[PDB]
Amino acid sequence: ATVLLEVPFSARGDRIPDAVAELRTREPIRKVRTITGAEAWLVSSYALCTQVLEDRRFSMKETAAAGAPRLNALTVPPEVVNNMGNIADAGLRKAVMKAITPKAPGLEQFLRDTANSLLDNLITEGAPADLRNDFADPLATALHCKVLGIPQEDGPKLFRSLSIAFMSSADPIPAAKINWDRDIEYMAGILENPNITTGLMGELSRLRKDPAYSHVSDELFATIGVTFFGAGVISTGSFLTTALISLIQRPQLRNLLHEKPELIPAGVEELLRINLSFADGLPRLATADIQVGDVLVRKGELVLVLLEGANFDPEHFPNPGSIELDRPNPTSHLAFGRGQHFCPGSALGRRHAQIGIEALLKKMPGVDLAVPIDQLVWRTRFQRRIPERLPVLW
Ligand code: HEM
Ligand SMILES: O=C1N[C@@H](Cc2ccc(O)cc2)C(=O)N[C@H]1Cc1ccc(O)cc1
Ligand SMILES: [C-]#N
Repeated sequence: ATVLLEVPFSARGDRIPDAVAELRTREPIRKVRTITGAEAWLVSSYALCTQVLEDRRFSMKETAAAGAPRLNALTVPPEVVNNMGNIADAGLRKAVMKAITPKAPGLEQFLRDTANSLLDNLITEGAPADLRNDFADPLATALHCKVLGIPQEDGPKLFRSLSIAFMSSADPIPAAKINWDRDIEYMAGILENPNITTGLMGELSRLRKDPAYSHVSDELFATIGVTFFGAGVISTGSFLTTALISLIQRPQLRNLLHEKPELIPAGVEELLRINLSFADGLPRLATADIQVGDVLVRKGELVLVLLEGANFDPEHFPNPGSIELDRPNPTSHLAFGRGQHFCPGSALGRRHAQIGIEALLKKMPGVDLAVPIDQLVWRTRFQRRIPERLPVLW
């Protein structure tokens, strides 16, 4: 006898398990056990993943309810699971979105300058270099300090909360609350700091004193800073890191993009499609009985939307494992989700990766792994799949 299939399948972000395609073909919605011991429905086909994400009766907010089956333990206050809903209800969605656009004046130039400086420092120190800790993550951290309007020198300490904040744990994490409370206190101080007049926090600081927003709590304003820093930095840094691995292992694509950088956006879009950076399915709690494929999901049950299930589905993306730059449906992947909770940072995340890759290909055209790929150490029990170090030479 065997136990119920357990999720997640593998923390490795450099290859998709063969089990995904078998599940998708045989049982594209099927019962699994999460790290907490709860049962859940794992959805792995494009059609069913999109169905769940487009039906608000599969609720993100309700995953935080006491007594619900859990994918993992909360690392934020339960109300923050509904963060974007709270932002929208406060009338702040448009202002937040405008602050985090990659098109802000001078932003793209700042990111290129930062990428080029990071790379120059690695070249000066000499191979091997660690492209995660000394390139992708610092680039993400610098980008988000600039977007938020906060001092660059405050970035590293905020970043160091993230190895705990984005854990995927069976049990509550005491360090997560320590860091959360401290980071909230930091953002609350930023809102009171007269030097902070630009970026997202500069705009929230002004809206906070605007009578049209007098209802909104200081709690929400500080929470926006902590959450957009954390989600943005973890996702952009982790995506760029694993995209760099995908690129390094494809020297002909690396060369094609180096020779024709105008194809970088189409390349990044395919790297997004094939990306394994999300370590768990996206969770939703059913608020009604809802038929999904062959399964009547029952009110109160947990559903997990496996992004690589959808994104490697051959019925939607023929030859799904291949990077094809001329697909008819190129942004139709689920790397940024779909529906009510579609990523508000999608444009910033695309541009971060495009600029990072453009800079790396110009400065390090001969970039290659400096260790055999199996030697990468994949972080476990975390909400992203990332190598602890990414050693390269050039
Ligand atoms: C390559 C980079 C990124 C990727 C792959 C990514 C991926 C995702 C995905 C898949 C979701 C949907 C979550 C769900 O439906 O449960 C999401 C939502 C979200 N993302 Fe990102 N994201 C990226 C960058 C960013 C950035 C740069 C920011 C902010 C600065 C950000 C902030 C958020 C927030 C706040 C949500 C919740 C939206 C809501 O609940 O309506 N993300 N992201
Ligand atoms: O739970 C949330 N928490 C924050 C994201 C977040 C999670 C942890 C943390 O320490 C900071 C931010 C949110 O904005 N909405 C929700 C949903 C979410 C989760 C992860 C993620 O990457 C994006 C969204
Ligand atoms: C987005 N995290």
